[PDB]
Amino acid sequence: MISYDNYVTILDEETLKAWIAKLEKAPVFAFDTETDSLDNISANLVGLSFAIEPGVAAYIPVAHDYLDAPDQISRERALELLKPLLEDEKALKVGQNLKYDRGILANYGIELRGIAFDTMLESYILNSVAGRHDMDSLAERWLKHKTITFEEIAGKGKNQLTFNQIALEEAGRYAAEDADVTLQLHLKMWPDLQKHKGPLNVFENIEMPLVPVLSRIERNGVKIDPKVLHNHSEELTLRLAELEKKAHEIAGEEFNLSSTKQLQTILFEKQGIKPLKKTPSTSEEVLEELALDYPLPKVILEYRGLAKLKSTYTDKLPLMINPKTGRVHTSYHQAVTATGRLSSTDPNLQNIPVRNEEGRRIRQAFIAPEDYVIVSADYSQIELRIMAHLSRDKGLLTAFAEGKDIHRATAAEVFGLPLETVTSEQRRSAKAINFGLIYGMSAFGLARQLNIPRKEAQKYMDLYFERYPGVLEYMERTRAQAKEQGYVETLDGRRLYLPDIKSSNGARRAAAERAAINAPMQGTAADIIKRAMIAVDAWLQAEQPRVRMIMQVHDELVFEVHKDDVDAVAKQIHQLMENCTRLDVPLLVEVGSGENWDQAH
Ligand SMILES: [Zn+2]
Ligand SMILES: [Zn+2]
Repeated sequence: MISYDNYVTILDEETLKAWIAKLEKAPVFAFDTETDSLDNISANLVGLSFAIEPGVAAYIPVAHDYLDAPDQISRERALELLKPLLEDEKALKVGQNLKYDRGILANYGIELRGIAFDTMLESYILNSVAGRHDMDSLAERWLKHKTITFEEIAGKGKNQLTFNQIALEEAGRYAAEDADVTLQLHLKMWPDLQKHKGPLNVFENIEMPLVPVLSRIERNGVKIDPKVLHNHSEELTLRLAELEKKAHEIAGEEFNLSSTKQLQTILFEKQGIKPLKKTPSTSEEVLEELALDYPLPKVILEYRGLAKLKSTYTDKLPLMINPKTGRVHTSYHQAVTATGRLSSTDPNLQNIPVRNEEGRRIRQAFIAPEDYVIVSADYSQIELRIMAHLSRDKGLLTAFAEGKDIHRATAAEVFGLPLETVTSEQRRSAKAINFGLIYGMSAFGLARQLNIPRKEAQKYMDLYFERYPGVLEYMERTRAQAKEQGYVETLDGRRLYLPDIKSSNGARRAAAERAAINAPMQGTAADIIKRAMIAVDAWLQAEQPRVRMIMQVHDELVFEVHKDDVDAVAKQIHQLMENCTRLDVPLLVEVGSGENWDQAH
């Protein structure tokens, strides 16, 4: 175990002050906030734990209120004594997911500064795909030490105790060990992080500074109109009933909208070709092929889609409105993607259909408060611009340089015809190629997306590579370093480790290769987006203008800008994003505004 002998439980000021004194002279120290909820904005601080060095940690319980809880330093007293240390930018702190702790202290008017090391981000930058980056996994992985699990002290299910109900000493064991272990983890990882300037730069200048900005974005939240969302729900229910009647009307009898069961016995039994359509999917969708002529597969397609959308955003979103703010606070994950892109949950902003009407109606529900407007700043096809840069292709670079539509320019070159005359089919073909390249898509895969025969796709690809040599070179040079060094990195040095690069297995290695070509571009976009956030947030914090960065989805940053400041701010956001980030990639930021996210979008 870990007993009560390990860490002191600070129950008096004198001892707290003694610790604060020791904390002031420690080179770095790890600390944790303990609370009664995961919901940052409404969580209450139950106590704090600090680690001055390995083995020396303490828990200061401030709000444990179970039956007969012993006297504790009051939260306010503890916080006013601790405040100076926490706010001192010179006092360097280490923590596991400091984003969370920074937010909790903010609930008390304390501005956590000195957010120097986050063991979570250390782990993530060391090797994003090494496994899970939570304390329990880290402690075991790096220290062969199994930390006291939260469940161990709190329990499970509905009857799980909140921290304030847990006995002082038990709470002590958990909090102090966590603080202790975080410090040890940092001590093991920090040295490693310096063995390579790449990862080091990323962690230092990209990940770490992003911590307080993510906290700020999450705590600000986004205004969602529940009324609009409910109307949408109602309408969707009517559309589902209607589409369902239309389904039955096209065939005979009633049936679920489930393939490999009901649809095949109808569709192919009424003429068509036997294979169904898996919902794999983004390569062979038999249902939408038939849709250009066959009516039934067309309605089943739209029905399921609307069904998915309704339950996920229409029915859920209103439930996510925080009673304390009356806003939705999405949870961004800084250490989850293999590439380094921020992901999002509750809600997963990225799964809201972009090119679809219903998705648009969802975005319409993301509204600007009175006298404010939504401002969307998007990096126009940044990944394609990155690829142009990475491949040093003058063709692509020039296309972007002279503001031409690369998909049309690509088509103009691949199919050899004037830019003004490239047709939508050709532009769409060049587009399938362009984006196919980012994901390292095989010629056969491109054919499946373009509905053209194999080798016809290959014909297009050979013609591309001939007209755009740099891209092939890039692809080859990337697959090359991938095998030689087992990893690929972004312009900022962010690394993605490809263990199955020499897999000796087929598809597993193939995957590693697609990842090899893709990650540098996707990862670089991530890096850029993160630097834009830091840059923008810095201006926000310094100049204090009437604007809130409320979202980050894909390559766009979304704000709430005061209507009277829109222009000045629009200019400023724009310059910050396409000028105060990397200066090597030809970047373009499309800024838009409107009454809601869909409008600015
Ligand atoms: Zn993008
Ligand atoms: Zn510009």
